Amino acid sequence: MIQQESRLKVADNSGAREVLVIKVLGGSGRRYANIGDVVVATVKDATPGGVVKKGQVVKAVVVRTKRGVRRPDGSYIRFDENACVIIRDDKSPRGTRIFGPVARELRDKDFMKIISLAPEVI
Amino acid sequence: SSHRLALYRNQAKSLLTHGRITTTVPKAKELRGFVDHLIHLAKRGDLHARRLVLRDLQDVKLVRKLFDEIAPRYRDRQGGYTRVLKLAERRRGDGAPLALVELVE
Amino acid sequence: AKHPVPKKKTSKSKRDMRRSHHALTAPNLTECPQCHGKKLSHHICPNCGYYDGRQVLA
Amino acid sequence: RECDYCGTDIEPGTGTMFVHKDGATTHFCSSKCENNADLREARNLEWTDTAR
Amino acid sequence: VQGFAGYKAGMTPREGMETVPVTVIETPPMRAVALRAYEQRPLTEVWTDEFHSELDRTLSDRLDHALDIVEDGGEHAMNIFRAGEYADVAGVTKGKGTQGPVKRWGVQKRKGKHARQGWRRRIGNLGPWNPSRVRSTVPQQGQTGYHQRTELNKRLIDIGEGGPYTLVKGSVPGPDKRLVPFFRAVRPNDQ
RNA sequence: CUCGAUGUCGGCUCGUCGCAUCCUGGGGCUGAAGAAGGUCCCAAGGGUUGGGCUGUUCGCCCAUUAAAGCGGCACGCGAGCUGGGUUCAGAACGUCGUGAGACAGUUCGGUCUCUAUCCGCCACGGGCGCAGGAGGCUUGAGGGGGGCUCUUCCUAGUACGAGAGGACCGGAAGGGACGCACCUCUGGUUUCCCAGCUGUCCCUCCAGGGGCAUAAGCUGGGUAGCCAUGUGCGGAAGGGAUAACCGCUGAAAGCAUCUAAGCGGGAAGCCCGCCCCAAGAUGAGGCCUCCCACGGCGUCAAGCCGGUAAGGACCCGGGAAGACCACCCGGUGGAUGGGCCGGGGGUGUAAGCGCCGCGAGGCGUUGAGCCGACCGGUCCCAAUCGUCCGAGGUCUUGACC
Repeated sequence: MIQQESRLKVADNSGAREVLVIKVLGGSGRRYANIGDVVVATVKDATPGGVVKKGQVVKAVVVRTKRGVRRPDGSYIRFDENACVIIRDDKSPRGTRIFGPVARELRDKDFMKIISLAPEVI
Repeated sequence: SSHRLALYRNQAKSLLTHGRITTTVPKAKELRGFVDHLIHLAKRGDLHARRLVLRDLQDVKLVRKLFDEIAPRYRDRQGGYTRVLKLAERRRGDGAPLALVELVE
Repeated sequence: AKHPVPKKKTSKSKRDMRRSHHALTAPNLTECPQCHGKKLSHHICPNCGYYDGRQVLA
Repeated sequence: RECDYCGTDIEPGTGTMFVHKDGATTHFCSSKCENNADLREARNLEWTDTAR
Repeated sequence: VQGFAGYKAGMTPREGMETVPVTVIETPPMRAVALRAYEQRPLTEVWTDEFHSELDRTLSDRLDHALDIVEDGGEHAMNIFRAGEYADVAGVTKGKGTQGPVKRWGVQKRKGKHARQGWRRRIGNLGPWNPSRVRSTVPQQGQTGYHQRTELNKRLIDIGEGGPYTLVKGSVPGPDKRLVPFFRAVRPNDQ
């Protein structure tokens, strides 16, 4: 879910807007970017040059996908949207702030940073 | 589809009229259940029931004829109001093992 | 448009051999219910009407 | 709640909950809630736990 | 009979702690027919009639403990299989039949611009020019649905009697409910 | 060899070898401590990703990765597509030519043909066989499938280390591609199951319907089976024989030497092991459980007849069993179809009357109505009655009662 050139907005403020999905990060084969996962895409467009800027080589992760995530709790969760957050090699966000909620996940795959910044984590 | 029905239709129709026609194996095997089913409705017997049965058959005369007429002659049993009997011969060129079916009586 | 067609006179022999596995097998028919005669195993007829019920003619 | 609102409902002692942006939400239910609700104005909603 | 086996109950999951889906399996003790040994000479299967009532309508641990229940009179309740264990079951494929090299065998078909052209399903090729006619290699529309399928790492979770029946860890019994299931925990790795 | 004709580039798919091995293990080497590289010997198992621009391969570029291999087989594949392209006539430019035409300079567009016979492959039936006639159960020689991997943690930040770093060895967990299987959970189906709808013809006027509006006219939705986006699971242990590679015991060379002989070490690799066939492996295998010697005919009559429901069949009724076939369960002492009946599931409270508003409608009765296969009762219905075929126990030798 979310590869080639599927797009996804920001919720942090890094200075973005939306981003194209190059590679699913992990190792060869692999074909999917599911929240918690980390993506190798770029700017489809970003504010008036906050700090990022349109068409900027990038690194972001998974937190919002209407693909529906099956919670080990035989439960089910999804969103009206599909987007995520940028990052500093060091699985570290940039956006100083968050936006739409997210999912335990993150925690499970490291990121607290946002985990709490988040307005609400579902 | 629209044809499956149609059939069941006219066949269900014609039949009730005579109560045992001549169509091939299957054809019959089905016109049964259905037609059959229908019956079970003449049995229910009422506003509704009728409003259905007819719904398909389309035709006072009968529709009523059965609901009242036959229906009764059956009010007792448990489905099966039909005895699908295969036949000895077969329509030519073809070679289809037709068959006959009636309202078990 | 004959892409593929035989390539060597089929060989009567074989040929027929082919046509070999073929063959008929007389109707398994039985004998009348009381109709007395031979009928299509399971059915009344231009001899019957019976079975258990007179559902026919003659 | 009330499938957020969709007073109908669907899917076992678990169910599921859709969701929108802004820390906003949409716990959820059936294919009669969804679509409709996912495309206009709740108020106006009838059938269910709104225009009850 | 060396083993233990019966038929497919069905599947459903539910409960646990995180939650988990399994499958039900029917089988008390389907009696005990002789037992495997090639002693003094060739020995394998005898038959001192003691079966059902119809059956003539057609008329060293594993096997060992058997001796235990196969001499008892015949039958032999199933379930050593206990709390958290790995037998293995061999279902029966599933009358799926003769299909196109499509699902029968993973393969990409008629692409786009021709991924429709009233075109479609149908393998790509056979053998080159010089190589030589054909291989017994490339499968074919190799029918399915009947295969004597099965698998491994078959972990059983729990069981209870009310009717001797077993609960399973992930179903995939192969064949369908009311189907022929035989289990074992063969050369287990999770051991 | 082919011009009584082998359809040529690249692509697609389906791949199959090979090793000079890209990833992967095992090794010896180093100007190797660690870690990471370099060097070269042994091993092909498995595996070796998305895009871009290019008709291209090639190639450069983008993000990965352990890795992103060299090459075979007419630089595999057109009776399997592709058909861009170079390579029909157009026509263009440029270009030479008095010209006509012209060009491995380019540029637009330009008819890749339904019926496989054989051999061959994948599959399923028919024989005939395996010398009593019989149904049920197993062995597997021998074949086939599958074997890859990243990362995270303790051991440990301990060996090493001036330091920034980073181990063999030993052990957890997750995940990637992949394959077998499977619906429970999830998602896609759902040609009529259920519901709303506009246009129209019959319907009797209203209501309540009906085809058609594809083969459903349109829209919302929807079991059961199939099927992924989803479920289990798998590639492991371990055993034996080795590569390279390392040693021991010790000659011939009274001193040394892995060495000919003697004994061990050591690999994702071979053999085995794990699944999947499978004796038509003519060496027709094992075993248990049934059937008993019938008739008359010239003969080693191992030839013609009733048989033995042991037994099977055919015909019927049925199956995620299925092209046909073969294969499975049932054949009224039946629950096998349908039928009905409860049950679930599904559609969203019906037809009618009722009560509010001129009307449109609403609110009620009423979670109604209607229900396609899903779970299970009940002989309403329909599997009646009937046939056919089937054994007898081949020759020698001996071992025991």
